Amino acid sequence: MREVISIHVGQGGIQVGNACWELFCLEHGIQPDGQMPSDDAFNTFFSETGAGKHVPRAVFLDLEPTVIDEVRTGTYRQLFHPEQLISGKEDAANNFARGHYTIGKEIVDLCLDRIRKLADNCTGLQGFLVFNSVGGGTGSGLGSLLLERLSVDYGKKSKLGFTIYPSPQVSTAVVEPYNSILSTHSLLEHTDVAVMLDNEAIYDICRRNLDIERPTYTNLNRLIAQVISSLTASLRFDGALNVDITEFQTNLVPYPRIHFMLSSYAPIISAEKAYHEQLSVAEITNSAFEPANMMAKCDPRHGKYMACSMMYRGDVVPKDVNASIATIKTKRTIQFVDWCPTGFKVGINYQPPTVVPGGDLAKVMRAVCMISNSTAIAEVFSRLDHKFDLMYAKRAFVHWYVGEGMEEGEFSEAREDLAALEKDYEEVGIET
Amino acid sequence: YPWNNRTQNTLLLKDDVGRSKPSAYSLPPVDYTYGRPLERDE
Amino acid sequence: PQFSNASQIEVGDRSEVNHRRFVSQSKNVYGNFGKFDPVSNPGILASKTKWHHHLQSK
Amino acid sequence: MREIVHIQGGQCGNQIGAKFWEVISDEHGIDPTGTYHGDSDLQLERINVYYNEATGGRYVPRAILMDLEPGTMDSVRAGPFGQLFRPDNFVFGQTGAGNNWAKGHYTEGAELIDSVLDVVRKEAEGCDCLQGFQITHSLGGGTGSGMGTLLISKVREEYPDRIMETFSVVPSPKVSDTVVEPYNATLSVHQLVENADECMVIDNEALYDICFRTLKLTTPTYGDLNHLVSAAMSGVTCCLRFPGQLNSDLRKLAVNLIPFPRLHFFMIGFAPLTSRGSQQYRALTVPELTQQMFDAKNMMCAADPRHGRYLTASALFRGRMSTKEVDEQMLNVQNKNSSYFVEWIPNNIKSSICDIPPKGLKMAVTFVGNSTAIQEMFKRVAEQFTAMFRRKAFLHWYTGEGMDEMEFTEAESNMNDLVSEYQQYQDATA
Amino acid sequence: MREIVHIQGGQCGNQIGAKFWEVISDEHGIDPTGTYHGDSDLQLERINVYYNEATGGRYVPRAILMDLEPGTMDSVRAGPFGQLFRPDNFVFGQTGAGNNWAKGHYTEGAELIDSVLDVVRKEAEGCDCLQGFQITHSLGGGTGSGMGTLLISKVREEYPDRIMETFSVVPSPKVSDTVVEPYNATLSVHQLVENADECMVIDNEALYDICFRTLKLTTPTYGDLNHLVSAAMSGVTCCLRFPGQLNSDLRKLAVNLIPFPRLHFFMIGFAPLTSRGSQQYRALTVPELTQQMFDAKNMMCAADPRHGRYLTASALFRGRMSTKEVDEQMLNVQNKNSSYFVEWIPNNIKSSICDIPPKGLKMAVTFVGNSTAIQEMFKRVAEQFTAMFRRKAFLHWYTGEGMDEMEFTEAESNMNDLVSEYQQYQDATA
Amino acid sequence: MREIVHIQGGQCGNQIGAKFWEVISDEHGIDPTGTYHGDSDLQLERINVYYNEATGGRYVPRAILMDLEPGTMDSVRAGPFGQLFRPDNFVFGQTGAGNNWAKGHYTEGAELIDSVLDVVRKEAEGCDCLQGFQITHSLGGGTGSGMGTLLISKVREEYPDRIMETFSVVPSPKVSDTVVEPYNATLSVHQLVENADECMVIDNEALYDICFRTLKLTTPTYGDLNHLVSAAMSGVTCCLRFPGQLNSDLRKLAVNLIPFPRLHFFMIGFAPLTSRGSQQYRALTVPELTQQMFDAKNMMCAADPRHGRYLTASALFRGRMSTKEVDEQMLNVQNKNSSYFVEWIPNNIKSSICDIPPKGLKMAVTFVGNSTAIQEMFKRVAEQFTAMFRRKAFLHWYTGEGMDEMEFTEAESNMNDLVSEYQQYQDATA
Amino acid sequence: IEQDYMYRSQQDSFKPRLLPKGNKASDLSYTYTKQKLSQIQQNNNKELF
Ligand SMILES: Nc1nc2c(ncn2[C@@H]2O[C@H](COP(=O)(O)OP(=O)(O)OP(=O)(O)O)[C@@H](O)[C@H]2O)c(=O)[nH]1
Ligand SMILES: Nc1nc2c(ncn2[C@@H]2O[C@H](COP(=O)(O)OP(=O)(O)O)[C@@H](O)[C@H]2O)c(=O)[nH]1
Ligand SMILES: Nc1nc2c(ncn2[C@@H]2O[C@H](COP(=O)(O)OP(=O)(O)O)[C@@H](O)[C@H]2O)c(=O)[nH]1
Ligand SMILES: Nc1nc2c(ncn2[C@@H]2O[C@H](COP(=O)(O)OP(=O)(O)O)[C@@H](O)[C@H]2O)c(=O)[nH]1
Ligand SMILES: [Mg+2]
Repeated sequence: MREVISIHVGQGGIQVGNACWELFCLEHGIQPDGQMPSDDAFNTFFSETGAGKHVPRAVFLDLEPTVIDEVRTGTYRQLFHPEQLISGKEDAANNFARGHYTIGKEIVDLCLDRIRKLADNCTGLQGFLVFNSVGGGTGSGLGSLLLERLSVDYGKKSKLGFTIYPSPQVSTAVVEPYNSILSTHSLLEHTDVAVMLDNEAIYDICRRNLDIERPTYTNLNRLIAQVISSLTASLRFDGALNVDITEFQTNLVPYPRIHFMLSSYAPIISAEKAYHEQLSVAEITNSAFEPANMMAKCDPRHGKYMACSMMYRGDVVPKDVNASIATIKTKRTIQFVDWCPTGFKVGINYQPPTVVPGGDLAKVMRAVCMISNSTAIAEVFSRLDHKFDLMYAKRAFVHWYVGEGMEEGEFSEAREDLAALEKDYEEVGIET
Repeated sequence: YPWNNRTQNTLLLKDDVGRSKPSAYSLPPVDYTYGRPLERDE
Repeated sequence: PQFSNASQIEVGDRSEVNHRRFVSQSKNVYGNFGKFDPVSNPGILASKTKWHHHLQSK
Repeated sequence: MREIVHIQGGQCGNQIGAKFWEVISDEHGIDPTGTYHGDSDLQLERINVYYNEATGGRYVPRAILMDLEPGTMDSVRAGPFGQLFRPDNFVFGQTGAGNNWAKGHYTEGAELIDSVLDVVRKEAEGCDCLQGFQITHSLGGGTGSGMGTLLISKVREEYPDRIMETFSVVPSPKVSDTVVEPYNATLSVHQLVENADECMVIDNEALYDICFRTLKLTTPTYGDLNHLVSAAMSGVTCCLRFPGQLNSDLRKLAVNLIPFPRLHFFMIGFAPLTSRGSQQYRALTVPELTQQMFDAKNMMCAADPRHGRYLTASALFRGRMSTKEVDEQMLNVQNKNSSYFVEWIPNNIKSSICDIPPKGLKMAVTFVGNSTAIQEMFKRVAEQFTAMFRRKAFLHWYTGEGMDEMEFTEAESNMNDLVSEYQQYQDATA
Repeated sequence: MREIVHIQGGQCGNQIGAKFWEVISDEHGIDPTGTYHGDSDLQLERINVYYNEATGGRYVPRAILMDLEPGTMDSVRAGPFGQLFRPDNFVFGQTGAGNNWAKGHYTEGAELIDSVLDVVRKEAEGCDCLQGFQITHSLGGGTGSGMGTLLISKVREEYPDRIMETFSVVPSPKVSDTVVEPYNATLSVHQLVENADECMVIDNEALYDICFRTLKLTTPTYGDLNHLVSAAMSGVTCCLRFPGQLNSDLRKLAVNLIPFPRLHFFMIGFAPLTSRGSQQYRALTVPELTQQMFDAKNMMCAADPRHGRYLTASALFRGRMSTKEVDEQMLNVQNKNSSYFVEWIPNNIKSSICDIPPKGLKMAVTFVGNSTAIQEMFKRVAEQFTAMFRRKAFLHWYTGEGMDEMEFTEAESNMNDLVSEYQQYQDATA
Repeated sequence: MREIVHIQGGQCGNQIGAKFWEVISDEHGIDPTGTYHGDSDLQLERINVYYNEATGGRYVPRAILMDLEPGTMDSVRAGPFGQLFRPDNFVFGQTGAGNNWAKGHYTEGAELIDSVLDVVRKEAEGCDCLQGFQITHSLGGGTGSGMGTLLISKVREEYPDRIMETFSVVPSPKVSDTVVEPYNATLSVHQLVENADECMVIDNEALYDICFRTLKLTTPTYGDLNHLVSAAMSGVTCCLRFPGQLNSDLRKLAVNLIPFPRLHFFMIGFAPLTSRGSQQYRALTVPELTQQMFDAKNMMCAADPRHGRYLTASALFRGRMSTKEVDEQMLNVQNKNSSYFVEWIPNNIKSSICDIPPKGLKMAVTFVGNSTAIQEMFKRVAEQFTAMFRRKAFLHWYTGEGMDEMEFTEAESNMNDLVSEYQQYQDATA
Repeated sequence: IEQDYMYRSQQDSFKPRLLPKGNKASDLSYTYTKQKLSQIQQNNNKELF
């Protein structure tokens, strides 16, 4: 009766989305061809064809056929409806202007046509999920367009955006600061919640916990899919304390402007042959709060916490969480803002996390997923502002954007929107 | 044996012409009724 | 003298057979699901995972 | 889709093109009779980028062979793999150009150019969604340096939006073939700077140095230099023709490599290159690949990259590898040689990965670098050109065919302005 | 008690046999007059494997000496330890082979083998329970390659269950002294693979290689080279003659080294080997022995084993030590060099221990390895054969005794198939 | 047991190393025949650090000798203690470097180092647990500076975690004995800063000055100077071999003495040094020892430390004493000379005590200091470099065999940057 | 071209037949073993004349 629709745009969104749908079918027993071998939890992410197979509630968007036909020729060709794999003709080529004012308008009409065709079939929509890598043209340009259009088409409907912000020092492009600044203004007021998912932190977790010296994009997407699976596990599985999507953004958002999140997951256990350990609730919670364990390159000890949402799945007893939470508060390195005396919300689900056969993670009876709001998140905006400062000062690469539908103005208020946003975090965190 | 437009590998190798597009995944054999059935109340 | 261009720089060493030359990472890593008897012995799972990862890498 | 047509001009262009088409056919499993002989199904996945379908299943390239002398076409056709090309695309004159830029750009070009425009526009209307144009030529000759740049200018005129890149073999001073090399080279540079979207310069001296040092072969021929050029040039469209982790077509490269519209001259290099008597040991990993990539002697230009500062760089990785190592190696290279990188362009290296390695190799890397070192090769040509213009000798033939010294005067001034503004950004500080 | 008989042919075979019997006699304390001189009773416990019993308490070897020219047998009699051999066992021809495979295999070999086959048949019956045969001959000579391979054919016919081992010396292209060696080498190789259970390749080039660099003796002679082979020859059958912590005979090695019956060509090496002025400086330990055992330059074949993959390997340790030094080191060497061992046969190495070291040594190791890198010496030999055969050079001698060119054609195909079969198994994955 | 291997190259390394092994053998009670004849049981507890035991009970040093000519290797073999070195550890060419950096680093060094790298690799893995490397060579010469620095680079990429020490004889203009010193002095310094963890520079003029004034020897020789250097070498690793109160190994020295990665150049000294005719007329006490070891004229470098400020110093006391005096004297000298120690680091002197002094002595001290006064050596060398590089004199030899003036500019530029940053902290305040 | 592709397609579909069964002396020993082991019983079967 409850349904959620997922939207994938850009190569970054497509690849991370491929891992998620691999994970979800394993949880619900769906074969890669979609046919059940040998209930009704699958209704959240799947729609019955009438007799037999199931169809995911997703649509794929990109301006290059290279990724889309790979899905259409891979092992998951049997699963998707043929028209939700929207394919373009020419790429934006890391050009925000092309993906926003030049070639994005010939495909956005087709998407919204398919968007409505999935919403009317369902009845109890909770929110939308959109995946994209902000450091690209079509990834950010189309994402900004979709959010703006969906804002007036639906209005009060919840939307979740799991953006992948550029890393502090490593990157694959050279003009990615330009796209990130422009898109951030668009999504500052068009999405209900967003999370920080930069690449360096995921590299650090893989190198440290998994002890893998050969990490690639396949491993990163698998970790992200685990956060997604735990995040929506309360919607399709019976739990001691059920918490819904609308239960999230009414509790983690003090003011409408401040709705940027960061994630952490624990435990991360390699696939070795040791006896391992029981991994009690008290110790898995401690690892979730480790500054180095956060899935974003943000130091929580550099700021103050505002709110925290923690999800436990396994056989966790509410008393153990309550004892563990009390101990965390007493620790001096973790502090909260004065005007927020209580800042913890907990959800418990009975279904244990699943393991992908052939994957890197192992089987564990306890796991925790964390989403928190902290004053320290102001540091990432400052560094991209400085990076974009040295860029726009001598007006480099600008003429490419100007000649493709952009004028000189938008770089101006994009500066001030972040400057206003940065000042907002500074004034919220000050003592009363 | 995937020579040009001869045997099923993918739509790119198909590039069918003339009347329609060839069968792709498996399809039901001949005359399966498509869609959710109805008209039941017990 | 040999006519035309007659190039012999031979950029590839050759004589090496690569049966998995055209197996993409995006294709192979996400869809093996091979063997993995649902046994509850951690050692069996670890040995199978090590062998599977060796086969994937090689 | 997003296809690219090929037009090769001059003797140098045809020599490049023959080996390039042989290399592409070998990569895609095509015999010299146009019959498919591939083993994997990814070989026909994007064959339409360069090839077309003929009756019976024969594949034909979209190459256009054009020149002023029939001696090149009847040799390239008699050579191997010459049956692929359609004779309709074989267009040539009968009087030649005599390596005279004025002649091949003014006198006989005006009437021969109609046929080549007709055939290229026929090819462009035949292709579904055009992506760009590629042209191979040299600036040391007359027919190439003149006719090719005239064609480039007007095809840009009817296609102002589509990208267009060309490969140029600029003449070198230590090994000089023609006495009038500065003149036509300067003219071609002036006519090409405002027309070509991307330009790649190749020095024949650098090819000789590479083949002598790392190949350790005592007797090089024009086939081996063409082979190096063809490999480096076919490495560019690897992610356009095959799936990869981070696909980056020609348009993606253009945005990330050119900071200012008048700065689009690049040097390229290829790796790995092992000796012929190489022992069978180990395997190529990332650190040695990137070390040989950033090695200065590996560059295909006489300009020394250590003489200037890199504006930006691009690497095209071939093979099956992870992504963390390439990024950390690029960061390591930047941190080690920050003195060679201008400081107002943070993280000025782009990385791309293609999952299909070249046949017979485990790993390969293609480098495209926009560095401030090209000012030397402009400066040395300019010094020769001014000395050979003050003499006013060999000038009467150029001036007696419709032009005069005004074009030379405005060309040298414009090229000097290019060098001045190019050094301006090198000396600029953050 | 599972004794073996010795057969040696040709000039090279006689010299290998002459020096080999000296080493065995010294090992078991037998003087040149055939009388026991030893100290311990262990030297007489298993004396029956090599020496028969005669009157007066003297022993005579069960070795058959054959040649097509009696000058070799006159020389072997006048050398040291020349009185041990029974005069009846010498069977010789009065014409000679003249470095011709055809003459020694069709005309002179056929007419003479009746006598020698009677002698070896008589020797085999005398023993209570035969263990096998061992052969020492050169594949480049006339009588050794020609008649030697025909006797193997006849012996295999009448004694099927018994095992046959051959220490064969093939000529290398570097040190070459016979123009017609490619013909008689390849012809024997085709015959050898048909019947011989085990073949061990020896190259004069490798023996020279060891002497100049390892032992550092300025002017080696043929006696020095014969000494190295004799040391390895006695080592392989050591545990059959002495007790030990782990037993292994010739049959056991054959089982654990031959996955497929067509793949029975091994390489051998002996350790330790030290110069005269360096024995005071090296500490003899198992890690030192194992390190030298897998050294590529230590092999007695021109084939480099790092160019292929070890299908199987075996080690026979001689001396007193604990099993931990043995077991741990073989495990360690397999882990550190996992790229040089084929994957589909895990734990492809065998270890044996015998507690009787040689005289003057406290530890010694004999190594027998089956590798696919041995195919390259066959390719080099076949390369020289096809170069000479297309012009039919030196062919009228070979056709003069009835042998026709179809056998020459048959030799090429079978040799190429053997080479291809090695290549197939090297390039195979699970 | 955290043993260290020794590599000595050039003429200086061979002479210094030969004298070094004489002192250590005397300290450990080992005769020139290699048989132990020591006195106390303490001399065998850690003998594995510097020696390897061979079968038979003789100890052989683990040292590798390097040269491009046999001129100096034959003399050291024929000299005293020349039978200790294993003959397999002697590697040499037959041409020589001729005081040319590129010959020993590009043409002859590259071809020869393949053999020696095998010797070092075998030596390193043979022992249980490495502790590091120590190098003795010269920077003003051809084979020592050229091949020597190449091996530092080669071993660094293979053992990135192990420590590495150098005892470098940098040239001083007062003792002018080579006309090409400034060229190959800068090149070696440039390569030495990215790989070596600890560098200890030595000057002949400083060594000559000590002999004339302190020892009051009317006429010294290289034998005397080589002994003083060898004395400092043994004192550094004193706590690594004998029991003490505050043990300090090589790594503990680097941690306390290196504040920044590029500041690892040190100046050393030894005490007590006393003339033969005035030894019995003065007392041996800690106040006397500490007075001489801070004397500006006692160190092995011509630079005056009173022209700069110390960053960190270390003193390694030996013998029987009381820790109260050691701690009090260090504090006393740090307070009365507060102008010579940089303020923003408190207590920048480390002390260590070892109970066993050198034979025949009661107490001894080795002083290792890190001061900004070492910029004078690099400042003065750079001045001579640019004075000679300005006219491009003595340049064609380098550029004629694969060397280019580019990295001459790079080497001079980096060293000049090192000078600027090294004296920057002299003026820096908290 | 059609006939060329017919020939190549029909010839390319046959390859995975290895079954290593080289038997030159091994077959002789194998036959000897069968002969002795089977004929000992037949020798202890004949009726006297
Ligand atoms: N975690 C993760 N991030 C990816 C992956 N692929 C791409 N990215 C991110 O995407 C960013 C750059 O965007 P692109 O790869 O160009 O994708 P895009 O934003 O859709 O732009 P286009 O290439 O034009 O489609 C990089 O900084 C990466 O962080 C992936 O497989 N996993
Ligand atoms: N690298 C390379 N250079 C070539 C080749 N053919 C000719 N050249 C160079 O081109 C120069 C002459 O150019 P030219 O033939 O006059 O150009 P054209 O007038 O357009 O035909 C000579 O200096 C050659 O070194 C080739 O196949 N490869
Ligand atoms: N290793 C070794 N090789 C030998 C010896 N005597 C001869 N040879 C080699 O055998 C080759 C000649 O073989 P040949 O005497 O004609 O063989 P035959 O005709 O069978 O007697 C020469 O090239 C020698 O190198 C020996 O005592 N030891
Ligand atoms: N202290 C000392 N200095 C030496 C000794 N031998 C040579 N030198 C110095 O080394 C310098 C010459 O270096 P050289 O041997 O030519 O270097 P190489 O050619 O690389 O081996 C001279 O200036 C000498 O002062 C020695 O035994 N002791
Ligand atoms: Mg893309």
